[PDB]
Amino acid sequence: HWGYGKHNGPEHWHKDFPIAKGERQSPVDIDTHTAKYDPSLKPLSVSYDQATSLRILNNGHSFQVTFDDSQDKAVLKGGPLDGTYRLLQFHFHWGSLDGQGSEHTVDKKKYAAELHLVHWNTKYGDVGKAVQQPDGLAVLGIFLKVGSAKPGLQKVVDVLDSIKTEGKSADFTNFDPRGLLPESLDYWTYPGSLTTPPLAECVTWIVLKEPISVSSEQVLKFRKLNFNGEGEPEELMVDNWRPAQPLKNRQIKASFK
Ligand SMILES: C[C@]12CC[C@H]3[C@@H](CC=C4C[C@@H](OS(N)(=O)=O)CC[C@@]43C)[C@@H]1CC[C@@H]2C=O
Ligand SMILES: [Zn+2]
Repeated sequence: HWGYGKHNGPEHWHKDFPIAKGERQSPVDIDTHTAKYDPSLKPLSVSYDQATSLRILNNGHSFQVTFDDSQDKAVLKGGPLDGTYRLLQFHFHWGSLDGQGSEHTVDKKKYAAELHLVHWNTKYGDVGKAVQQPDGLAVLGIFLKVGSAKPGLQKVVDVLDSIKTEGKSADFTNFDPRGLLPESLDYWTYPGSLTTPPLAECVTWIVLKEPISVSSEQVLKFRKLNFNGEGEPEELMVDNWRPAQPLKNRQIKASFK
């Protein structure tokens, strides 16, 4: 029922999910001059060498690549985190044009798109339990700008024609998400939420300062996806981003000076 349109979009979500107006909602604008350098923050540990991708899916709000999270094969640790977070899936948010698409903004700057790698805390045993906990999830956010192609993204772009409409899925084995990472793991971090329903306040956000560059041809392929099911009027899958929410009583911390 919820979506990104005039009648069902982010301004409507609070009616089915009242936590939409809560104290720790995401995304937010990252004010770079107000974010505090925290020399206590550790380097982020990204261990994706044994990642096992399974499927790529159009879920009617994005597309996601899903991983085997039944063992510690692809894990996020350190940075602001206590303990071990398993990679469940990655997905993107993007715009109708290059000047919008990111969920987080930097000094009010919007990027063409934003990549989210979703991880859950192994101390809670499964992701359904983890979303009920204030430290249940860690989402690694990476900005996309349009320029040079990202070679590591091309395998994803080339299969999108096979999952054009909602619920369509395909085999997507042996995909290496290390090919989506920028050089630097310098980050901002703050306590927040899922950015779609159910908007659960379970997320430690880790947003990388360095964007990756993707080509216009790569992002054009995102914009050919459809929100609609096969045979329905349909409706290009574009502008699937929630706008920045009030920071309220929260501090954004920087890992870097
Ligand atoms: C599957 C669930 C509902 C959907 C939840 C998932 C946890 C995290 C994300 C990531 C989020 O996007 S974002 N932008 O916040 O990272 C989109 C929603 C989604 C897929 C839940 C785990 C349990 C729950 C129902 O069984
Ligand atoms: Zn997301």
